[PDB]
Amino acid sequence: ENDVPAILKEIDSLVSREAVSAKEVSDAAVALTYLQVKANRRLWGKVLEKAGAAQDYDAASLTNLLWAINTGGVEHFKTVAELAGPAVSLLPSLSPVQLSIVVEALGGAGVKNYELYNKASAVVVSKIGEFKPAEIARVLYGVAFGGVNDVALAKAAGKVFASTEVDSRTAAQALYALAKLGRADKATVDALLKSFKKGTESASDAAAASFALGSLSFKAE
Amino acid sequence: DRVLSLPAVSKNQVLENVFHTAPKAPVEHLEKMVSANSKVYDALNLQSKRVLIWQVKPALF
Repeated sequence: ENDVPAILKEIDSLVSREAVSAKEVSDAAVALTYLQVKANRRLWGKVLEKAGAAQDYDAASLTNLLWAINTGGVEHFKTVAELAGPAVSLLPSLSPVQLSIVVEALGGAGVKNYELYNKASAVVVSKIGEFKPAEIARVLYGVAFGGVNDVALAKAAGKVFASTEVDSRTAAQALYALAKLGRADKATVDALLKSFKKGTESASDAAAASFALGSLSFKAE
Repeated sequence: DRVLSLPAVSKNQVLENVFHTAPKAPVEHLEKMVSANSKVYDALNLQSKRVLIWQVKPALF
């Protein structure tokens, strides 16, 4: 009654039929990260085959898919970069918590879409109180790793990181985004280095703030 | 001249004007469309041994 490989075979038969919609391919991907299925690559490949084939996309299934691609650590540039087509079409339709997930997923994959990050930064610099500071670091990680040197966002992000104290995972994403932009504004880095005293539950953000400091050469804290 | 009272059109010229074209067989449409749909089966089925689905939309392993 608790079967992980027998539920992988029932996900495998869900995405191997002929007309898988957007919601069924999104939730098959969400179920593969919560189950932590790095060992089975073909089952992750059958999901991203149907993720490019799916033609409907609402705001909810696109962000559940792109969360599962980014969190699961699954990389396919052709599939993810063509999911930026739904994203620029659903861009006013997205919640601010949903727009932070698509830009952090399309940015972290390296999707070169200047029309996406221009309009997705314009909704952060227009509605900046609407965005939680964890959602500003997600957009900042996206626009930086998507190849856009948008310093109009990097200034508006620093005004939030000095006004609200942020999470350790929020700050280390914001440090990693500023390290690729190569900015090293000590008025903003030191506002994010005070978030690393409550302890860090992940090693992956202590390692990423480590990388982001040395790339700007601040010092170890 | 009794031969000029016979019908001048031959028995040959009747048989070549009555049976002018070789008629189309009933099974000729079956065995020509079946051999052409056996190529629709082969390329496009997902149970055929020579499907095009792996050389048209390759895979993701």
